[PDB]
Amino acid sequence: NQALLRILKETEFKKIKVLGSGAFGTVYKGLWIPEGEKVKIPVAIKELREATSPKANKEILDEAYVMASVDNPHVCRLLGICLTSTVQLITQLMPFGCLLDYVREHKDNIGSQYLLNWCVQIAKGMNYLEDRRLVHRDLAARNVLVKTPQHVKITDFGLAKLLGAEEKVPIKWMALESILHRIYTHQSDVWSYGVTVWELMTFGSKPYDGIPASEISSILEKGERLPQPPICTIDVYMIMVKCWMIDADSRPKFRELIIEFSKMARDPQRYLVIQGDERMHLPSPTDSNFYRALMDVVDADEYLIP
Ligand SMILES: O=C(Nc1nccs1)[C@@H](c1ncn2c1CCC2)N1Cc2c(cc(C#Cc3ccc(CN4CCC(CO)CC4)cc3)cc2C(F)(F)F)C1=O
Repeated sequence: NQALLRILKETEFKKIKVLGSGAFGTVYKGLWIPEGEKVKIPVAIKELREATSPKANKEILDEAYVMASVDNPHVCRLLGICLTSTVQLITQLMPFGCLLDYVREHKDNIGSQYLLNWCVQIAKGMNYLEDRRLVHRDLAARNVLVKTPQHVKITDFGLAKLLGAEEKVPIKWMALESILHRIYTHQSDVWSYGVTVWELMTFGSKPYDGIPASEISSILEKGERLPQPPICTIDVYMIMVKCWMIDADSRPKFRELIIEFSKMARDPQRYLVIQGDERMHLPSPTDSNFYRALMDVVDADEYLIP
C-alpha cells in the first residue's frame, strides 16, 4: 500500500496500553502490523470519544489526508486512520512523551542550549504549517512531542477546526482576537507560540494559574501579560511580549522567530541565566525511564524509507 493516508483494518493494529486520556479522546501505545508485510511499527493510537456519522466521517477523511501529507522534521505526520463505530488515528510513537511533561520531569537538567533549540524547532514546524496554509489553533507545550531530547515535533494541529472552534477551549493559549471574535490566523498561532515558549522557560508552569478563564479577555485588554520567567533575559522576554501584541500584524512572523532564536542558540548563556547550565545532561534512549517504560519492531522512519 503506497497511499499517503493509510486506511487501516482493525486487524492491522493493536492498542497495548493507555498513554493519555485527553479532552476529545484516549491515546494508546500500540503496534501497527500492515497486512502481509510481516513487521511491527510502534504507534500512538487516538480513539475519539464521540461516535461520528458517515457525514462527520467524510470531513474527517478530507482533513486526515492533509494531516498525512505534511513532511517536515519538526511536524508529526498522521500515518493512518480506522473508521469503525469509533474513529481511530495512528501516528509514530514518540517515545519520550510531550514536551510539557518532559520539562516538568527534567527541570533540574535542562540547560539554555536545549530550551533555545526547542524554540527554533517549534518555530520551524509552525512556519512549515504556515507554508501549507494550515492554522494550528491549539499550539501549547502539551502538543509538542519529544522524539529525542535534542529534537521535538508539533502535533494535534488537525483538531480545533473540525471540533467547531470557528463557529458558535484553550482560552489561556488563545490570542485576544480568537477569544473575542473566533479569528484564527498564523498570527494567532504566533500568540500561542509565545505562551508555549513561556511554558518551556518556566519548566512547565500553568499560564495565569488559578485565574478564571472567563476573566482572561479582560486582563488582556487591561494590558496584563504572563510574567517574565526567572531564567529569561529581557531579550528573550521581549520576544514573548511581541507575540502578545493586540495588533496581530505587528507580532513576529514564524520566519523572524526562527532567525532570532537561532541567533540566541549560537550564544545561549547570553540569553538565558540558568544556575549549573554548563554541567547539565538528559537521559538517552538507553538511560531513560520514560523510554524503557514505553519500549523495553521497526521504527516508522525506517519502514517508510520512501
Ligand atoms: O490524530 C491526532 N493526534 C494523535 N495523537 C496520537 C495518535 S493520533 C491529531 C493530529 N492532528 C494533526 N496531527 C495529528 C497526529 C499527527 C499530526 N488529530 C487529527 C484529527 C483529529 C481529530 C479529528 C476529528 C474530529 C471530529 C469531527 C467531527 C465531530 C462531530 N462534530 C462536528 C462539529 C459539530 C460542531 O460544529 C459537533 C459535532 C467530532 C470529531 C480529525 C483529525 C484529522 F485531521 F486527521 F482528520 C486529531 O486529534
